[PDB]
Amino acid sequence: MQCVLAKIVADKAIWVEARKQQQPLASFQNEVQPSTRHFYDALQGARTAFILECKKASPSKGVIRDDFDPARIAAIYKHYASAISVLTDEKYFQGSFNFLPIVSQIAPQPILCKDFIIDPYQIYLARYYQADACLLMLSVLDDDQYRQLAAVAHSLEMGVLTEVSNEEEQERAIALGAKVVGINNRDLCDLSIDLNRTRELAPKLGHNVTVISESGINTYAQVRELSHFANGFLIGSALMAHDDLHAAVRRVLLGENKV
Ligand SMILES: O=C(O)c1ccccc1NC[C@@H](O)[C@H](O)[C@H](O)COP(=O)(O)O
Repeated sequence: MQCVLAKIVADKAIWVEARKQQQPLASFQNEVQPSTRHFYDALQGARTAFILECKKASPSKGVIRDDFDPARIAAIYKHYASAISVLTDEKYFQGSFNFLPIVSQIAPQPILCKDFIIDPYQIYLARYYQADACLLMLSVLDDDQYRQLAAVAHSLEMGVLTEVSNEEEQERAIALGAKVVGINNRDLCDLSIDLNRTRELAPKLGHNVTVISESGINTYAQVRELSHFANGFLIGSALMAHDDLHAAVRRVLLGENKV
């Protein structure tokens, strides 16, 4: 039919309205204080940085965590994460803006709102729920849109994870002087995965640009090999797909449990 990300944005627009009508910016605007946490800093260092994600379901795998509970998840993700990602999209990943606060309190790491942001309202909306940073996608926006949204987040003391999926987007994120570039291994059109994208698009990125490899990381071996190309990883399913969540972090992130 058509790209999956395409369908998603359609619904994201129809979603903000059904909520902009309900909870307009004015009904909370000048009441959202900047973020008292630093996303950008949290990902700095020579040590592999981890962005653990709380996700319940996805277009690619359906329902992942049959028994979701953003409370118990952050209770574990907090002992290891550099940052914690939270899908705030209900229709596709069964996420919810309320999960953000639920975590920002149980976990001290900067919270990242993982959603398809196409409206400044959304940024204002997440900051309201304690979202310490947001995700802007160069495959869903264009320079002007990005600058706009980029400026907005940088107003509320919020970090910006810039997602690139190809060389053109990479070159763009560079021209835009993006500070944290997330390279997505998943082709959001057909939902196919290729970890070489990380290998391909990171070498050029130069310093003062933290590279985060996102999606498809299933094993520790992959973490270890790809740590040669990226500064960090954003891992969702490899963790959410297991009941014993702590044992999962040991296997996948620490190459523990002796495999
Ligand atoms: O994961 C999906 O199936 C999907 C589908 C369409 C659009 C975006 C998608 N992923 C959202 C994205 O934020 C992913 O959750 C993270 O990059 C982590 O993925 P994971 O480690 O779970 O493979």
